[PDB]
Amino acid sequence: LLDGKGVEMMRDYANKQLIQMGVKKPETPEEQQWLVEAQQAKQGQQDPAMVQAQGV
Amino acid sequence: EKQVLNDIRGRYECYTDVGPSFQSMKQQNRAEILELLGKTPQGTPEYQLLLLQYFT
Amino acid sequence: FDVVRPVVRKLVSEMRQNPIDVLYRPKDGARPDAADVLMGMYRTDMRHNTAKIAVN
Repeated sequence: LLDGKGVEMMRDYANKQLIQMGVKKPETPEEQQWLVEAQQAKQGQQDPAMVQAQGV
Repeated sequence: EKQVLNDIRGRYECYTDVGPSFQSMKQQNRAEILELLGKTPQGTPEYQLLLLQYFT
Repeated sequence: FDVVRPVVRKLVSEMRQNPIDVLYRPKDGARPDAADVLMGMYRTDMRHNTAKIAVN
């Protein structure tokens, strides 16, 4: 999309969303630690059913 | 005391098209946000665009 | 006994309900917000009554 002010924010949000799921290849280092934080969030995910099963 | 503008030769960075007549940039941004809102289904981007419409 | 004037009035009304204005878009490979300043300036100094009257 073209650039105004709000649509700039929406395009930045779409940028971050596309980078964070690994679909895009980051070029600018901002996207680089965006992907880094996405990977950190992915590695720190766990579901209650798995934990209960492991406890059993 | 006369100020002389200094414009670099990197000036023709945008081309000309034809669109609806708007009295200000804010009106154009509002129209673009409304146009995007009319095609986005009621998910998370719909909420984003509604908040962006209340923005401007 | 005029019979052409209603047609002229209808055509003028039809063209009046559909305003057309310039729209600057960034060139290919240019920054996505390359045309924001120029568009803002154009909307600033073309919103007056003289421009609309001249176009009409």
